[PDB]
Amino acid sequence: SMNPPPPETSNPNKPKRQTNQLQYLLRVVLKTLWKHQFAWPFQQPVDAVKLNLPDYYKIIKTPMDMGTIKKRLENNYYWNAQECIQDFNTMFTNCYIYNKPGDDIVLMAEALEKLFLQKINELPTEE
Ligand SMILES: Cc1cnc(Nc2ccc(C(=O)NC3CCN(C)CC3)c(F)c2)nc1Nc1ccc(Cl)c(NS(=O)(=O)C(C)(C)C)c1
Repeated sequence: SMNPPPPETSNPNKPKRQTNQLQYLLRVVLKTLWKHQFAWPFQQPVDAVKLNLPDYYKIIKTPMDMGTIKKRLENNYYWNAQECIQDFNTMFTNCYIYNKPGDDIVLMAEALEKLFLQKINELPTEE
């Protein structure tokens, strides 16, 4: 069962900004999670064909991954920090929705989420 196109990462007509909070989301939050030993399953859209998960995009209707987030941050795609924070939370939630408690993929997401929460706890006040 086929893969959908990836989430949008480019849109010239979308209003967008670089803010100090969005800079922190790239330089601290994304960079910290990306380098982690458990990042790799989350570094690109789920290939439900290669993984033989024909139900994946039937259950997960708002897919998100760090590859997409990375491109959005590098392209300054976002208007505000909350939009990016929502993408991270969608990614984590999607993992917990699709999978079973205690599964390896869930343990991996939980480790990344713990770090995510620690970093966003120190999100700087907007300049
Ligand atoms: C972001 C994300 C969210 N959820 C799931 N879930 C999921 C859940 C399950 C199967 C699975 O391999 N199911 C069976 C295996 C036996 N077959 C005969 C039928 C399919 C599956 F590959 C992925 N993956 C994600 N990404 C992801 C990307 C690459 C890989 Cl290689 C994996 N595989 S994983 O989860 O087994 C591992 C990381 C612990 C090795 C996962």
